[PDB]
Amino acid sequence: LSTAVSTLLESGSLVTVAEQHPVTFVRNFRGLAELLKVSGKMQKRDWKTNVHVIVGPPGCGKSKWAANFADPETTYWKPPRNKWWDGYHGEEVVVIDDFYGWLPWDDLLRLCDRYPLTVETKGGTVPFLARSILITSNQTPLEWYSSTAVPAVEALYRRITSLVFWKNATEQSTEEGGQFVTL
Amino acid sequence: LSTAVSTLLESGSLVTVAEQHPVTFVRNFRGLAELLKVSGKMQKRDWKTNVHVIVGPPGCGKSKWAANFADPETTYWKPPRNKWWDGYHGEEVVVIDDFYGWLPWDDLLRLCDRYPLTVETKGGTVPFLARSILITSNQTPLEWYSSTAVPAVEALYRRITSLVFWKNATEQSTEEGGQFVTL
Amino acid sequence: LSTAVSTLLESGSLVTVAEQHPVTFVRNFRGLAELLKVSGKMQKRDWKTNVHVIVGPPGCGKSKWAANFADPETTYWKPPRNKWWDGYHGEEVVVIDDFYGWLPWDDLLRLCDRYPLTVETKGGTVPFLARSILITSNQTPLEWYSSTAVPAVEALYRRITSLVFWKNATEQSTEEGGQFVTL
Amino acid sequence: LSTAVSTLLESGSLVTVAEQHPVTFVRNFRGLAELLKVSGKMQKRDWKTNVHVIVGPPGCGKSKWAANFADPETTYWKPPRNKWWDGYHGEEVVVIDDFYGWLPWDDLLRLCDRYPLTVETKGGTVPFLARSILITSNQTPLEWYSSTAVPAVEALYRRITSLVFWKNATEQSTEEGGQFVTL
Amino acid sequence: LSTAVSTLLESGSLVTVAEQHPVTFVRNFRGLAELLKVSGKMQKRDWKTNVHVIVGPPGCGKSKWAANFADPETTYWKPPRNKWWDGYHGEEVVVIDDFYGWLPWDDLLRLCDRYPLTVETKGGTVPFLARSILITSNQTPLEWYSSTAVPAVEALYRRITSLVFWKNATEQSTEEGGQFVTL
Amino acid sequence: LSTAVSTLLESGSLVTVAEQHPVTFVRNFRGLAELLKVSGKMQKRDWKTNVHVIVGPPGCGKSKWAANFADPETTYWKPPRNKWWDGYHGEEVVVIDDFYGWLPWDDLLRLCDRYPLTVETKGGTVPFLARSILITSNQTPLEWYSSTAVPAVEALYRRITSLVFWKNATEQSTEEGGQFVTL
DNA sequence: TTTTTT
Ligand SMILES: Nc1ncnc2c1ncn2[C@@H]1O[C@H](COP(=O)(O)OP(=O)(O)O)[C@@H](O)[C@H]1O
Ligand SMILES: Nc1ncnc2c1ncn2[C@@H]1O[C@H](COP(=O)(O)OP(=O)(O)O)[C@@H](O)[C@H]1O
Ligand SMILES: Nc1ncnc2c1ncn2[C@@H]1O[C@H](COP(=O)(O)OP(=O)(O)O)[C@@H](O)[C@H]1O
Ligand SMILES: Nc1ncnc2c1ncn2[C@@H]1O[C@H](COP(=O)(O)OP(=O)(O)O)[C@@H](O)[C@H]1O
Ligand SMILES: [Mg+2]
Ligand SMILES: [Mg+2]
Ligand SMILES: [Mg+2]
Ligand SMILES: [Mg+2]
Repeated sequence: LSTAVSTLLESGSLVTVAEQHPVTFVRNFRGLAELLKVSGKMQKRDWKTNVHVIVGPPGCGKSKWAANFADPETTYWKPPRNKWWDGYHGEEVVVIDDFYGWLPWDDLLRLCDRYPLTVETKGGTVPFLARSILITSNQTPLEWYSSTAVPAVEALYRRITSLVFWKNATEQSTEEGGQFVTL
Repeated sequence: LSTAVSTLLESGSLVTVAEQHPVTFVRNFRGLAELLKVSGKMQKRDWKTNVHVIVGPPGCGKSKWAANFADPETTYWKPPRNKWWDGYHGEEVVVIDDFYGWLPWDDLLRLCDRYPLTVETKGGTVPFLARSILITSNQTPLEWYSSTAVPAVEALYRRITSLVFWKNATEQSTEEGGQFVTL
Repeated sequence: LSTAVSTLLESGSLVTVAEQHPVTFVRNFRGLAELLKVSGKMQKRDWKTNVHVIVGPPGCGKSKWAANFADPETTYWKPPRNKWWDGYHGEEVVVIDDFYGWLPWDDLLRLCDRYPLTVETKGGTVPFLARSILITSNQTPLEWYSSTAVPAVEALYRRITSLVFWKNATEQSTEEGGQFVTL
Repeated sequence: LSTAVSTLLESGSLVTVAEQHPVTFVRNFRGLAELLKVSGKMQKRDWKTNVHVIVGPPGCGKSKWAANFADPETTYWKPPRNKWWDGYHGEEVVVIDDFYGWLPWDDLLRLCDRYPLTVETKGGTVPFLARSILITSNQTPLEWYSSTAVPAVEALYRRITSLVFWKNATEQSTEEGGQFVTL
Repeated sequence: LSTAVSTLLESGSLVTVAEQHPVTFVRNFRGLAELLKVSGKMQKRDWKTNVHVIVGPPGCGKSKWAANFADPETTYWKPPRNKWWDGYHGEEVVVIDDFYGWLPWDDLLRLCDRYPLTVETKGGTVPFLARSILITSNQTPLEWYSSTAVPAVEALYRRITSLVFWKNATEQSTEEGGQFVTL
Repeated sequence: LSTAVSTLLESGSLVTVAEQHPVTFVRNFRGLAELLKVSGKMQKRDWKTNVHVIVGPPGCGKSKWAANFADPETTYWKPPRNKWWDGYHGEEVVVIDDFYGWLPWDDLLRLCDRYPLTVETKGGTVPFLARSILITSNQTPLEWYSSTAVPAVEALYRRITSLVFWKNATEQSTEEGGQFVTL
């Protein structure tokens, strides 16, 4: 356990302690996470996270493309209508699926901002090291959060990387331009 | 417990650990489960979950067909009226009984899909992997939800794999999908 | 403990362990309940919970008969009006007392079915295993729930086993479902 | 520990253990609680709880009589306008202070009844074991509740054991039977 | 921790246990809370609370004399317009600031009585043991509540131990208390 | 160990405890947190909070000026149009944006006073320690309320420190404050 | 954490 802290407080936690020291992590699993969170070494983030937004009527393979995006080993699916990010003890595809506006708008913005973040799970907090958020929906992206219920709708628009609509029941087409309020 | 951790590392199932070495699994059960979560060898889902829907007036014998279907030992009779799936911890009949829509719409769509999902318990989250869901009702699925308060109701009918009915005081005659609505 | 776990895995009931060696159940009590949940030997229900309904104006001795139906060591008196089956860790008799309709309709339909059920306790889940639900009321089962606001009022009546009624200020006489809407 | 388990399982609730071997109750406290709840010997109430109402205009030394009815070690003064019984853990005499009608009717009946009951606390449940409910009030029991919203007001008066009143005299005089409805 | 228990059962305050024993409170911090809560001996109010109503038009240092009452540290400041006494943790001075009547009339009649009470906090209840309730206001105690809405009605104007007005922009003159209804 | 408490009682911060002695912070972390939360008095406030009102015609670069008052990383941007200061931890710029009269009058008068206050989130309370409140509005502070509904009625302007205005497309001019009702 | 709380 003396060596356990030494390995823990280098980088890349807790995945590498659990890989390297399996026995000592069966015990103290709450405490290693608390020590790491207390110190300023939770592997923070400085990269603008990519946001891909998909729109199309159901049955048009919205989520199929999200599944076929990166390796399934390194993919997380946000369970909807639930503000708990349990299961994020790996990382870095995050596919919030089948959206209808069920997240607090400010937090949704915070996930799409550039600053570091720490989401909360059942039994502590976990750093949010995302690189591509595939926000998959079925409706127009504007309607998710009403303009009266939001201080500024354009703030959400600013951090979108790319957007995809659906064509006349044949093709997935990429939306390019200012058909709606652009960024 | 080093043997127990190694025999968890490759098998990746707490059920096996509890079968082999109960004593260690009794003393440190949060630790083993969290180690399994962090090491990434969890059990995601990549298969379509069949949704057999039974409809009939009460007393006709809907639920006895669910209670005899797969095995008395591998069916999880879902606790009703609430979003808690406690005690589930693996496997693969999930029988939501006596349903009339008392589950959130988006979550009911998400239970009946091919892509992964973590489901919520009193203490944390247990991954969802169901090879077949049996839904028992008194109304037809056309009126489980408000057809106006739901954006696109075709996205539920598209997931049901078989809609079994009750005919005029004779038997449970399986209906054929795609006739009255999609299936 | 090494023997206590052995008893637990094959008795299938934490009550047994709690009575044999309490001292090794005072410690490691979460562990045993989680081994029992994982191993699958947690006890389900597959029998029919025969439901007795008692009616009569107040003070006529409804509750006394309910306390004289089984040993007080086993009768679990349901807490009123608040849908929390706390204090239940089993055994046969359940006396929901002084009933007037303070339970959701589907829960009253589903307690009395023959198939497994899990009830909520205050921060957990308890499996339901009763063999007799003595409902005690001042009103006939008609006046528990309004007919219009109920999918089918005949569903509850099918599950009532016996109906004892107080008449003519002498003594309560068992009914046979003739005058009442029969079962 | 087996001494603590002796004093617990043989007879009583956690209070007796707390009074006998505190150093064995600062440790193992959650597990003694679960052993008690699973053993089944958690003290029910099988007796009749006397109900002494006190009526008098504000300032007549109403509550002085209640605080002098029994030793302050065994008086639980219920907080007002709540359904919560927090902190109770068994306190023989229960003085509902200045009670103008802020408790549900059937719940007030069940407190004054003579058969088991488990009252609710913030995040748990506690078995009711009172023996003398002193209902200090301002009006006669005929003004606590209205006959419109009540099945039958006699159903409460049947349980008021004694009834002290204040009239135009410095003494408090008991009520011999009922000039109003009989108790 | 033998000394810690004997010190806790006498002083009845966890803060004292921590200060007189840091090391053995870092471990067994939950157990000491449960031992205190179950054993009894919790410090309950058995004295009279000394109400000091401070009244005058705004800007005259109503709050200045409120915080002047020693100490600046041991003075709970009641949250405005609210029900929950959150975080109170045991003080001796309670300064309800800038009152209008927001606390229910009966709750204010009960805060100033001479008997134990249990206030509500968001997640539990905390015993209320206060020796002076500085009710800063802007009106006299006559017009805090409507003349007819109060049913008692002379039960607040009994317990007002002190009173201070503010005269014509000169100084805070202690009201003699005789002109109004007596205190 | 023992020296952890020695280094905690002379720091007042857990961060240094983790830095110098992490090995005994991986264990016992819950108890150091409770010890700090129970031995150190909650942080009150005694400092007049500056209230810089920003007013102008809509869209005049008000929000950028608001963020430019101090560091955005320690700036709140209170969720508008409700009464839940979702913690935010104490963050000592407070920018209430687009205020147009929706907080209660006395609550706003209290938020800008020299004496402690505790705003409430959902499921708890957070101490309110703000060195600056930035009320960004649309129209004059006298139109936020009418003098009929507000029986103070000029008590807010004492609390306003300064005023920032936008003249006819020149700049965000800082108000004299000497023409209108004084500051 | 869930419960409570909203
Ligand atoms: N192995 C497979 N075989 C056949 N079809 C597949 C397979 N995997 C994915 N699909 C198709 O992917 C589509 C996913 O679309 P959909 O279920 O509408 O997404 P969502 O429900 O998230 O909007 C389905 O129409 C399904 O037919
Ligand atoms: N002991 C028995 N004897 C005869 N029939 C029975 C018995 N137990 C159950 N049944 C039948 O089994 C069927 C299924 O029971 P149940 O699942 O409670 O009804 P439902 O199908 O309406 O949910 C009912 O139609 C009932 O008549
Ligand atoms: N041990 C006993 N000895 C004598 N009489 C008893 C005993 N237990 C109960 N009783 C009688 O039984 C009756 C039960 O009353 P109660 O439970 O209020 O009826 P209900 O709950 O049906 O209205 C009481 O009136 C009481 O006189
Ligand atoms: N410990 C005590 N010492 C002195 N007097 C007391 C004590 N306890 C109660 N009293 C007296 O009892 C009376 C109780 O009055 P109060 O509680 O206001 O009315 P009620 O009891 O009708 O609510 C007071 O006038 C007080 O003088
Ligand atoms: Mg979808
Ligand atoms: Mg059924
Ligand atoms: Mg009864
Ligand atoms: Mg009183």
